Amino acid sequence: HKCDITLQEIIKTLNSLTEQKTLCTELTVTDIFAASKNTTEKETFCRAATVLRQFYSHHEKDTRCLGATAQQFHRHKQLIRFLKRLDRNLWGLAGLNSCPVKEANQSTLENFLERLKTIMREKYSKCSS
Amino acid sequence: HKCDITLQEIIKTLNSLTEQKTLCTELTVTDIFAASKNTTEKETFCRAATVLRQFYSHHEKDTRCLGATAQQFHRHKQLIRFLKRLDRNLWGLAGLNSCPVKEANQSTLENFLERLKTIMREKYSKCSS
Repeated sequence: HKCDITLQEIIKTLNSLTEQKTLCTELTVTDIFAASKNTTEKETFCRAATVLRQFYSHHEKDTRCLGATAQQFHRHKQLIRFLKRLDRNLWGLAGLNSCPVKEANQSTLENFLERLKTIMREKYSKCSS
Repeated sequence: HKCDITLQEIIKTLNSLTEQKTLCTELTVTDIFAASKNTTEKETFCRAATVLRQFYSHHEKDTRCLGATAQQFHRHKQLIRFLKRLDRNLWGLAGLNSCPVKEANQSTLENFLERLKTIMREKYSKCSS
C-alpha cells in the first residue's frame, strides 16, 4: 500500500480531466475494471497506465477530436496534456512496465476516468486517518 | 473460469433489478469494486454475495423502503425477492462462504448492481464465441 504525494497528483489530474468533456471523452478504452479480479494494486496501475497510453497515442491527432474552433482545439490539447500527466504518474506508481490487459468490454474514456478517480480516492482514504 | 447457465440467471436477475428503481436502491453498499485489485473471481463472487446479504437483511423491514402505497410495497417485495435470488446464485458460484470485504467507499445499490451487471456480461463474453 503506497501513500505517496503522487496519489494527490493523480487525483488532481483526474479532477481536471472529469470536469472537462471534449469530443474525444465519449470514445472508448478497454474496461480494465470489468475483470472479476483486479490483481495487485501495481498491476492495476500498470493496467490503467497502459490503456491511457493506447488512448492518447491513437487520439492525439484524431480528426474526430482536434476540433473546429480554437476552444475545441485548446480543450483537446489540454485533454492530451492531462492524460500524459496522469499516465506518467500511474507508471511511476506501478514501477511495473509490462502487464496484461485482456478485457473486452469497452467504456467511454469518461466512465473509465470516473471509476479510476473512485479507486484513487479509496486508496487515499486507506492512507489517512 | 466458469461458464455455467448460472451466469445467465445472474444476468437475468440483474436485468429486472436495474430497470426497477425503488425507495431503497439509492441507499448504500460497500463498494467492493473500489479496490485496486479484486482477487480471484470466486472471491469477487463471495464479496458481492456477502454485501448483497448485508443489504437485504438490514433493509427488508426498513421503514424507509416498505412504501406507502400497494405499488411501492409490491416493488419493495420484488426488490427483496430478486436480491435473494441473485445472492443465492452468487454464493452458488463462489463455492466460498467466507471472504473479506474491506473497502470503505460506498455506492448506491443501483450503481453497485450496474457495475456487477457489467462484469457478469464480461464474464459471459469470455465464455462464448
